[PDB]
Amino acid sequence: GPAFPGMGSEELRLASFYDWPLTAEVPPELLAAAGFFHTGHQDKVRCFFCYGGLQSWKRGDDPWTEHAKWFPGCQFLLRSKGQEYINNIH
Ligand SMILES: CN[C@@H](C)C(=O)N[C@@H]1C=CC[C@H]2SC(C)(C)[C@@H](C(=O)Nc3cc(C)nn3-c3ccccc3)N2C1=O
Ligand SMILES: [Zn+2]
Repeated sequence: GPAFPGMGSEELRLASFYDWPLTAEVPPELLAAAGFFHTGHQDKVRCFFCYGGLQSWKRGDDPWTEHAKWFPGCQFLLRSKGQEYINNIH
């Protein structure tokens, strides 16, 4: 199961970005779609399922791509995007 079941709702994850510092550079809609919620600190986010933490976001970073780069074992990512997608990013 998920590391943090309470952030399994996409709606709740998106709500967590109300004070995201990088709205234009990396959209909260995309981050939340990709399983991430804002911690509230700087630009640190975390996946509800694998608990993986990503910070230091650059403009145009794609949340799903970064999810697969760093946490390719995540089952939420596998379920959502498929193995071929993860394989191609590596
Ligand atoms: C350029 N695009 C960025 C999204 C990126 O590649 N991210 C970092 C690239 C350098 C190192 C990797 S290792 C990592 C997957 C664990 C992650 C990272 O450095 N995370 C981290 C380290 C520490 C001491 N805390 N956190 C962290 C980040 C976010 C939430 C909670 C904890 N990380 C990154 O977040
Ligand atoms: Zn994950």
